Amino acid sequence: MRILHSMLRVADLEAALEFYTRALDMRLLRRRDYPEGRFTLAFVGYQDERAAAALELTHNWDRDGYTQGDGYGHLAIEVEDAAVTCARARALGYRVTREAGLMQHGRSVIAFLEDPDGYKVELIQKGTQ
Amino acid sequence: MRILHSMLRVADLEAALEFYTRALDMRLLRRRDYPEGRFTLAFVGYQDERAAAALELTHNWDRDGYTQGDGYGHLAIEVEDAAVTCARARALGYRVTREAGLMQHGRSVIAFLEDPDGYKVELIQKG
Ligand code: NI
Ligand SMILES: [Zn+2]
Ligand SMILES: [Zn+2]
Repeated sequence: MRILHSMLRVADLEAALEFYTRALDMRLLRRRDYPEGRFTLAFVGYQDERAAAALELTHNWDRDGYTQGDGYGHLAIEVEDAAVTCARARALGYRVTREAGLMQHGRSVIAFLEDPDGYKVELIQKGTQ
Repeated sequence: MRILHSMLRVADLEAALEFYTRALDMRLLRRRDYPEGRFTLAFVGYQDERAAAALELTHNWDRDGYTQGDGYGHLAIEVEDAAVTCARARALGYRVTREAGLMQHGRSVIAFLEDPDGYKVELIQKG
């Protein structure tokens, strides 16, 4: 058994893909656009879907946005240097909600970004987790 | 770089753990109280955290529930036999929903399990 993917709904799929690929260096693993169902799916990640869990982004062509609640948390990504990843996001015009630094009560170097839809991305510096 | 985990907030950690460990056969990899923040984290998965992405569960001690929006989709898991997993989940009293005709799943009918907090788990049969 294995975890295959986490799925999120996005208002603008191209804006979403630009964040994941440009700010986070993920690659587009697979994209499928169904005119019969009026939706598109896009799987983004770092390794092939056969090898690791991916992020699935869904866009319903006739929806203009979604309502976020407080149940869903975040997607966490392991990074070489959290300050460097933050500075890249900032330079690209994306939201850094918590700059790289030690976790409130711990020794892990963490940062938080928000993607264009407002979903939280937790960055955890390698070795510190 | 790699994906480390997806995090969901849970109203009752013990109920959530009962679902992920018994209905889904996940292993409790790590769990820790953070008394200063008044929360407990639990990490459930199938492989070691250093090797694969896990599911992080947050239980806030002063909360009884969460307001779910319509943005979050589901977590998908690969299973040996979906029919066996569904039957096992139903025996345990969890809701199973099945969807036919999903364009991205070809001829397959896809089962979704509902966890105690109402989060959906998509079952994808291996092969
Ligand atoms: Ni986390
Ligand atoms: Zn899925
Ligand atoms: Zn699906």
